[PDB]
Amino acid sequence: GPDALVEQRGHTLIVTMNRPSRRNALSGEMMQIMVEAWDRVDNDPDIRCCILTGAGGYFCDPSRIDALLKGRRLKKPLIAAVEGPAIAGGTEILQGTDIRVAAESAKFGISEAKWSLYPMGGSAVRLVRQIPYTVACDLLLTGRHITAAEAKEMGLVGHVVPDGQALTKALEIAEIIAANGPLAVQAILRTIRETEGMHENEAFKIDTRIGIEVFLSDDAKEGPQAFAQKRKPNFQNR
Amino acid sequence: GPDALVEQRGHTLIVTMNRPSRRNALSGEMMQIMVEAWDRVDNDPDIRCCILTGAGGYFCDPSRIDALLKGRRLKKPLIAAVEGPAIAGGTEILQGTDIRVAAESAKFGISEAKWSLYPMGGSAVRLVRQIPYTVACDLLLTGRHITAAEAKEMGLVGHVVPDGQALTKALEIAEIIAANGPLAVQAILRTIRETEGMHENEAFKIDTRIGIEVFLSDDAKEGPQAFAQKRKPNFQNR
Amino acid sequence: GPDALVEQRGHTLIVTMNRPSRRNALSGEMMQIMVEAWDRVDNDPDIRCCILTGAGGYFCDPSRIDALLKGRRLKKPLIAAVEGPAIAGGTEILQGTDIRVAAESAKFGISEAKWSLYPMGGSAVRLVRQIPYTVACDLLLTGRHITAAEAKEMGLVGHVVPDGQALTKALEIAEIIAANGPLAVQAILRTIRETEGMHENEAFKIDTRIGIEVFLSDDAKEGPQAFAQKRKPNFQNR
Repeated sequence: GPDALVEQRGHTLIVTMNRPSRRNALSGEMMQIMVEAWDRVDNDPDIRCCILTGAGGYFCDPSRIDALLKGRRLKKPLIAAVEGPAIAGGTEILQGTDIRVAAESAKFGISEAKWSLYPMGGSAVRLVRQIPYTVACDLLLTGRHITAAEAKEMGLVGHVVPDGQALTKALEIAEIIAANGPLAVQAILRTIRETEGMHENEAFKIDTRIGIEVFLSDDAKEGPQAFAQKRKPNFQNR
Repeated sequence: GPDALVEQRGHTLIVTMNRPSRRNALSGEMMQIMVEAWDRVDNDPDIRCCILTGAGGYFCDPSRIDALLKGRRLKKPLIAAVEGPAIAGGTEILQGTDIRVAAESAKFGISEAKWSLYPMGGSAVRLVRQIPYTVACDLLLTGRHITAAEAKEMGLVGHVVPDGQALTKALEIAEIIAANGPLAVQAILRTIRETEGMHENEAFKIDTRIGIEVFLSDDAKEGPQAFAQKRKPNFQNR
Repeated sequence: GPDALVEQRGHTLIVTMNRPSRRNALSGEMMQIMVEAWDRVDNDPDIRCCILTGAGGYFCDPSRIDALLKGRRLKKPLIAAVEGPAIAGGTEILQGTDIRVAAESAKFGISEAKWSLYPMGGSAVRLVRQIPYTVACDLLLTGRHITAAEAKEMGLVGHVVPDGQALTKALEIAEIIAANGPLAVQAILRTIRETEGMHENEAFKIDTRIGIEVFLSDDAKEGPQAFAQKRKPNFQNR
């Protein structure tokens, strides 16, 4: 089929990179479909969350590449579900996701330097910001590949599950996110984006300006009510 | 008694959030007493360190909230001693502390988004700066609660101790801090605050300007002397 | 011999701090030789990597101190190989290295505050950027010493090896770095340096400007060829 598969399942959009005979290596068609999917995530108020995964037991001016989430980030949470090889492109795009599940046999690495290529997916910026400095330097400069266990130990992913279970676990996480207040979830995400690189005192001013509107919503009344009643809240995104 | 308890024990001020019938939920009185305590920490040269804890087996424009250490940070080190539930407010204020002890059964989490509320204690700014990016996103966007062990594994706290021992461990740490050179301890803390969000080359200029005065002190002579004599230094904060 | 030893071994320069009767405590001569070595690393195109180690079973305006890599960073990767005590100066200079191997019995710590001294090697800036915030605060403010295992757990070093093996492991890592494309390795390193303290969207513009030239090189053609042929690439630094 198409080089990326796209399915809406309730409030979650699932995007599957889909060239399994080529280890889901990126194609022009794949990237075009991915950008259309990002647009749908950002613009459809019924979408509360997105999952990025790969088919067939694999995962996967040029300063802005929308498909690869470099210079663009989704306005709703993005969960990665990684099976198998995620070297090169896969580890780069992983860094543009927010919450991260790896199957036991998944493999990560940025090996561009081994072949005297430069990583075009933004790893030289992001990796030192997401895992400890020295480990990020080791991975980028040696091109060492790592296991899912090692990736979890260093904080590159948050969850490790048995092989074949990454997408199931990601769907569990998405169900939780979809059940949380979309106005609050999306406001938190915007603060995380906007306050990068600032002293915290400057950041708090933006944090408050972003967050205050959440309390005006019908959802901000229903939430505490549902909590008191020990039931699932019924949020309406307003 | 008062909604926050305050005791000076040698060079350490101990602040205990104290509404144990309400899981030490914040009150106006609690916050007023906390701000008075922060003032005392900053202004009393005899105070070298502060501990924030909760009673009864629990822990706990709006861009600046002094009581919650958002837009204000103590000029002397602040050690958290966390027993039991520290969800919501407790996990937020935890991020304004410097050194962190959790009892085995302590529980952390920022669950505001579950109820379509926004976290008003600055977590959307700080958490991604204090634990790995992906884990911070997971906690804030799902509202997942975590154990003390998990909190230690991700770097949210530094020490885990048996239940009922968090304050004892914190007092041990405070004794060490109180025995170190207050001029040096406080200078280090100021550099950490002031250099946030700068390239390191700009930061080193501030680091040196802050640190140089420490060497002019009587304490900077007594320290190396005491080291050579294998005795506890007698620092005078000058 | 000289207070720092310097050897070129193929594409790797090895710098050994060498006052083993004084636990490799820094001297004027040691620092002078170190700066000459940094110059050689930066300026000799045949050098692809550097190792900093200590002899004899030990490791080791003032806003810029070249010898201690404060306000200056090497243009090629720097790997630390730490045997034994690395307290004070050793832990500070460690933070200016990129990839880090510790022997089992190595000890780290910044104990200046214990003696009412200020750390002049830039730790008050860097440590909170390299390990989790709360752990960095604990180490700097208490002066607690840590084991190699603890250093690995917190992300201060990347590798732990048996005693006497730190330099051997570092040479293994250097062989890998030396075999990678120097143009790509060095470009990645420059992006990591230049993009510190910026929002990622500003950083990507610099990342791309730095990286694009790598693809014009003869090395960028030989790399993928060698990969396809399952052989070691023969890079020429052009």
